[PDB]
Amino acid sequence: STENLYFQSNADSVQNHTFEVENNTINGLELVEEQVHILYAMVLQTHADVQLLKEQQ
Amino acid sequence: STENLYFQSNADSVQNHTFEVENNTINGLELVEEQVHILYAMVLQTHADVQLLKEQQ
Amino acid sequence: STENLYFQSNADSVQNHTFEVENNTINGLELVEEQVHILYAMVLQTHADVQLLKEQQ
Amino acid sequence: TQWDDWVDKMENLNHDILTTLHTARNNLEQSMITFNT
Amino acid sequence: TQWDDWVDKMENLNHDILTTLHTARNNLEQSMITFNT
Amino acid sequence: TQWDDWVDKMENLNHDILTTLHTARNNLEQSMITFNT
Repeated sequence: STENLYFQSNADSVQNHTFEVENNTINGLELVEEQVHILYAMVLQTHADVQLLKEQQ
Repeated sequence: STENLYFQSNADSVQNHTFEVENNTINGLELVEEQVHILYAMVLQTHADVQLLKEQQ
Repeated sequence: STENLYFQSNADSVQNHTFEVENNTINGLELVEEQVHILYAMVLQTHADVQLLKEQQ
Repeated sequence: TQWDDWVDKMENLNHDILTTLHTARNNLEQSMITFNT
Repeated sequence: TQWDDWVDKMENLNHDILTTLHTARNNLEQSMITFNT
Repeated sequence: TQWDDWVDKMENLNHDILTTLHTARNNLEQSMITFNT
């Protein structure tokens, strides 16, 4: 059953690579979200500086 | 055909959980995009404030 | 084997649409990341302007 | 200007992402319907 | 204010995304375990 | 400083995401080729 075993191995490979694509994509989303957090903090800090400048002006 | 029915049920479960992972990931992307929209507006507003400060200075 | 051929065609369709969902989602992540790059540059530029205003004040 | 060009790119990306998400959801829905056929 | 409302939306989105990622990972893990059954 | 540290994290994340997207696309391409074997 060499061929059927091979085609089964192929089926398993496609399935496992799908799991990997899914893991990569979830991981990428999480990384982008970490970037969002950083931008958000930078934006809040800049806003604070701007608020003081407006008070001083 | 208890075992084959079971293994078929397993196949269906894997397929349906894949659909769910895909839905979760599309949903997460959409949520991140909503965050992008908010950052973008904050950034534009801060820019406006800064432009006025530059004019006043 | 009309029915089995049809059900096989259905299996292939589900598989190929899965590949497409995966491609769409990776593509969406990449697009969001390009937006992140733009926000980041805007944020850095605004920070620069703010730094000068703080020096002038 | 530098700023206007960033705005233009951001807005084009907005549209691209909207269409991409719609396409993704449509492909997902198609696969689900086919699987349940 | 405009700014406070943006902050509130950002923070609610933070929570939504955290829960969404957890759900995604949980569904993935379930599918892997089932496939290897 | 606070700002420099944010810049460093953003840039490291840039690299991480680039490699992650490449990996995702590579795994997808592998699965497609195998399926069509």
